Amino acid sequence: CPAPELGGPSVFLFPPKPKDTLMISRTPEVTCVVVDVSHECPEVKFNWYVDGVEVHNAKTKPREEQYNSTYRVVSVLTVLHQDWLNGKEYKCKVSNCALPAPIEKTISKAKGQPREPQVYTLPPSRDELTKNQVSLTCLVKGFYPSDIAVEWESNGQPENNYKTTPPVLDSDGSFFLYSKLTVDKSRWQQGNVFSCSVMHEALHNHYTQKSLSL
Amino acid sequence: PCPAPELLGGPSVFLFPPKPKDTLMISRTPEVTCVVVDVSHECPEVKFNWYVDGVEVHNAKTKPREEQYNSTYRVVSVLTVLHQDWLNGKEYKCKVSNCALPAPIEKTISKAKGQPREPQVYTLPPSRDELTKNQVSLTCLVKGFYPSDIAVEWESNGQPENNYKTTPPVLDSDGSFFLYSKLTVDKSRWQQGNVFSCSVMHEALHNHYTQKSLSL
Ligand SMILES: *[C@@H]1O[C@H](CO[C@@H]2O[C@@H](C)[C@@H](O)[C@@H](O)[C@@H]2O)[C@@H](O[C@@H]2O[C@H](CO)[C@@H](O[C@@H]3O[C@H](CO[C@H]4O[C@H](CO)[C@@H](O)[C@H](O)[C@@H]4O[C@@H]4O[C@H](CO)[C@@H](O[C@@H]5O[C@H](CO)[C@H](O)[C@H](O)[C@H]5O)[C@H](O)[C@H]4NC(C)=O)[C@@H](O)[C@H](O[C@H]4O[C@H](CO)[C@@H](O)[C@H](O)[C@@H]4O[C@@H]4O[C@H](CO)[C@@H](O)[C@H](O)[C@H]4NC(C)=O)[C@@H]3O)[C@H](O)[C@H]2NC(C)=O)[C@H](O)[C@H]1NC(C)=O
Ligand SMILES: *[C@@H]1O[C@H](CO[C@@H]2O[C@@H](C)[C@@H](O)[C@@H](O)[C@@H]2O)[C@@H](O[C@@H]2O[C@H](CO)[C@@H](O[C@@H]3O[C@H](CO[C@H]4O[C@H](CO)[C@@H](O)[C@H](O)[C@@H]4O[C@@H]4O[C@H](CO)[C@@H](O[C@@H]5O[C@H](CO)[C@H](O)[C@H](O)[C@H]5O)[C@H](O)[C@H]4NC(C)=O)[C@@H](O)[C@H](O[C@H]4O[C@H](CO)[C@@H](O)[C@H](O)[C@@H]4O[C@@H]4O[C@H](CO)[C@@H](O)[C@H](O)[C@H]4NC(C)=O)[C@@H]3O)[C@H](O)[C@H]2NC(C)=O)[C@H](O)[C@H]1NC(C)=O
Repeated sequence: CPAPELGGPSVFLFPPKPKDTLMISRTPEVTCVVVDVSHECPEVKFNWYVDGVEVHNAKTKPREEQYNSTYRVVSVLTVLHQDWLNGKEYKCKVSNCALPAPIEKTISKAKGQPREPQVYTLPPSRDELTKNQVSLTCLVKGFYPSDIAVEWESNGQPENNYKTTPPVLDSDGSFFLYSKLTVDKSRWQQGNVFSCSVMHEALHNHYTQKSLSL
Repeated sequence: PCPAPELLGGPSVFLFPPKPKDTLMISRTPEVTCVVVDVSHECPEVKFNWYVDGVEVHNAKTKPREEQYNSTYRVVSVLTVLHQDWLNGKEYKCKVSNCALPAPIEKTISKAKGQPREPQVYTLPPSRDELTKNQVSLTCLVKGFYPSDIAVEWESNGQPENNYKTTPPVLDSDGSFFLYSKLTVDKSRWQQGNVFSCSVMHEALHNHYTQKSLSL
């Protein structure tokens, strides 16, 4: 597919996954994505800075050919958990020949007092017990920033059949969301215990669990 | 299919659907709004053609171009649509012509395709643990609806209760959508026993409207 352009290409910069910054064990990554990379000029150069200090541990993924006859070059910067949580600024400077001037883009965590999420499990409506599957609701509210991970389990095994809304801005400038775990109605009435797990900066050990059962 | 060639020196087109509530209530007026921005001073003249299922229509209302502070014009055309045409999945095409374009820009919009699915509406009282706080969360779960166009509201004694927030529709595993709406009320107003109603407006409901009540 022919679709050339000229500045040159666009840069997009993405933060780490909430979960990855909140557990020491995980590897949080800031990601600099370059699109609209031409063929006459498909080599890409990356500079990375942490609070204006250059760092060199960036890894560049191999080019991936796009439907519209452009290239997509991605550079991945592993970050220190506490750096990201302490609000350090990450700069991705992109040099390509189609750019007279380097493109600089900067991201950091949302600013301001972290706020503890309140976690409340809600059993199915009596009206839903007619169906063969029921809705186990986890309300998470009062949290800031919006960065959060929600998970579900029973007998310390991950429940797979859940969906979680994105965070929504509340009137107080806090965030809330809802996570819906869908189970066979029998499992509910049989009285199996279900856990809603929430990971967030403003929790002790960055973790809480509210249990739910008949 | 490959996309039509775009250019920066030329204008841009944005085409906006009716509001969900506007198509579901015969008393309201649903509209499709075609907005052209970045119209150059040197080519200010804008031509709109409108098509319903590729059949040109003539009843659209076009407003005088109005200058922005960045020294480009923004031009708007409004097509009133018949409620039953939108809900019967008709395709609304805006065609925009300008000397700064190699060819006219075409944009299309319609209700998302597929068999409508009735929303199930379930009210959930505040958690035991939330009763220690001064304000409590009245929860309205709406699941199994298609398409994602829906309106949700709250009320008590037939008076709108406005201290609520509603999640976007979320794609569910069965290809249907769900959302939650959170109404926030003083714990007092819940404990005295006042009655709160969660209202859902959707295509696949009888008369496009249901209500599920909630109280102590
Ligand atoms: C040529 O084609 C390519 C691609 O074509 C594609 O394939 C074909 C078949 C089609 O299907 C086509 O539609 C496809 O896209 C075109 O490339 C695109 O270029 C545009 C820019 O023009 C990019 O648009 C931006 O998208 C941003 C979000 O992108 C993510 O989400 C989408 C899904 O919706 C994905 O497609 C992307 O890949 C991104 O996905 C994310 O990628 C991250 C990096 O890996 C992931 O995070 C990482 O995840 C990994 C593992 O997954 C690790 O955990 C890492 O730790 C972690 O970092 C992330 O999970 C993943 N997320 C998701 C959601 O999946 C938008 O942010 C951005 O919006 C801004 O900019 C727009 C203007 O350009 C503007 O209109 C918007 O309003 C918004 O503007 C901003 O608004 C904010 C306020 O919110 C302001 O603060 C900002 O200042 C403001 N910015 C600006 C600039 O004004 C863009 O919309 C598009 O993503 C990109 N696609 C890809 C794949 O790269 C190319 O354009 C074509 N060329 C031409 C000329 O046509
Ligand atoms: C010069 O200025 C002009 C004008 O700006 C103004 O003046 C300047 C000086 C400033 O003061 C500025 O603050 C002023 O606003 C600039 O014009 C802008 O151009 C940009 C594009 O460059 C437009 O950006 C798009 O915005 C869309 C959202 O638009 C609405 O929402 C914003 C607020 O978020 C409003 O400000 C807009 O006015 C729009 O508002 C809507 O208006 C509708 C029409 O009236 C309303 O609907 C109707 O409402 C009535 C009642 O009111 C009835 O209900 C009718 O029934 C109903 O139809 C509606 O209420 C209202 N909405 C809201 C929420 O208020 C974005 O949608 C759009 O995004 C798409 O495209 C991007 C790429 O361009 C992409 O990144 C996005 O992801 C998204 O991509 C699309 O995704 C969709 C699905 O999501 C797909 O269909 C497509 O595949 C895909 N498209 C593409 C192209 O790939 C853009 O971000 C901006 O709207 C516009 N402003 C205005 C006011 O017109 C101009 O840029 C300046 N020029 C220069 C060079 O600087």
